[PDB]
Amino acid sequence: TLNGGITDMLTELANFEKNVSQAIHKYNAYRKAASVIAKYPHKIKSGAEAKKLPGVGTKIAEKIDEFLATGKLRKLEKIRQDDTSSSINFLTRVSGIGPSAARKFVDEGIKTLEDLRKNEDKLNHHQRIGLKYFGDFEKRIPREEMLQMQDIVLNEVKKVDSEYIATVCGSFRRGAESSGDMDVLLTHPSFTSESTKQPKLLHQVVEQLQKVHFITDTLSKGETKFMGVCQLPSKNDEKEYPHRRIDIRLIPKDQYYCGVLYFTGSDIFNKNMRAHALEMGFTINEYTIRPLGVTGVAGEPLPVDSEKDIFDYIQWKYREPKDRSE
DNA sequence: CCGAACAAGCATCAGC
DNA sequence: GCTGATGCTT
DNA sequence: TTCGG
Ligand SMILES: Nc1nc2c(ncn2[C@H]2C[C@H](O)[C@@H](COP(=O)(O)OP(=O)(O)[C@H](F)P(=O)(O)O)O2)c(=O)[nH]1
Ligand SMILES: [Cl-]
Ligand SMILES: [Cl-]
Ligand SMILES: [Cl-]
Ligand SMILES: [Mg+2]
Ligand code: NA
Ligand code: NA
Ligand code: NA
Repeated sequence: TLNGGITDMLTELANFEKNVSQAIHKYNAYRKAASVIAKYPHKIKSGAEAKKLPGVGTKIAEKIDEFLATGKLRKLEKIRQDDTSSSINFLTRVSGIGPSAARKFVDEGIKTLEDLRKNEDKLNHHQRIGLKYFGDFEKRIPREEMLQMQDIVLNEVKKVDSEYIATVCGSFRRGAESSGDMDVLLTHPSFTSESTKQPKLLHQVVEQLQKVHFITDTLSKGETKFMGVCQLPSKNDEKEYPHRRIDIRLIPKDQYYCGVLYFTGSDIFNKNMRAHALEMGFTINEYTIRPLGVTGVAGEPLPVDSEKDIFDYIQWKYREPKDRSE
């Protein structure tokens, strides 16, 4: 982390604009700049040097000059002093509490972890579970635990139906030594873009992982997206593992390669890649890549039989998962 | 100077 | 009930 | 907040 000081500052700024200002474009601006600086292979010596990077403009450049001279940013130090900003920012760290609910809670004087705990009746289901495991969800997952969780998920999915295919994606598939959560892509041959032959395809998997006490809680759940909580089982007299966020996405089997591209990320990589696709004349989502007309209407899906087909279409060299950690 | 800035599933609410 | 917009999250 | 045209 050559420029860890600068990238923390920018991330803290991005969080401020998102949670407090509700200014999504400033937030994306700071996050993109933090990501382009994180991969820049030199120790930045001036904001002018940084401004050579795309995504670093005038305003971020002078902020980087301030930080390099003084080690601090006055704007951030003030935001830290402000109670309402500190409280809104804190509350948004509970899963299911966003900037709107956080500001509304603060209006009602709900302002701290203890405030939340004494007001659970005021939370929806998701927020209640986010508060429940608030400490656990901020711990990272060593890759060695991701490997145990993977082995549980793939083996339980195998017992439901041998034709399911479960792929762990996210930072794990990018080779990260620790992950914030576990992301599981699910396919089954009965579910394609053309037909859904079996019902409750995701349900059955959720139910099987609940019954072996791997999945502990549910945050949200539909026919194709499960968001919930899991916990590794511990040995006799060992202390429990933390609970962990798990996301499961059932994708049409014929659309796996778009699905695994989407779910491997990163989120910023996805944004950068889908943006460039537009410039090249395509739109990419988790299902398809399609040409755009002159009007701006998506045409029919183009054929895809590997991740790299998608890169080819928009004329990018293939980048292995490991190199998509923007 | 001005428009664009990735794409979408689920929970929840308002309005009919 | 349904539709559509918003919040929140991936 | 930054970029491209
Ligand atoms: N197009 C688009 N895709 C998004 C977005 N947010 C998450 N994704 C994608 C890609 C992720 O890696 C993936 C999982 O979402 P994630 O929040 O688990 O991200 P991640 O890459 O796994 C993190 F590094 P970690 O989980 O380890 O803290 O889903 C988004 O805003 N737009
Ligand atoms: Cl904005
Ligand atoms: Cl600072
Ligand atoms: Cl599509
Ligand atoms: Mg993840
Ligand atoms: Na720049
Ligand atoms: Na939150
Ligand atoms: Na996730």
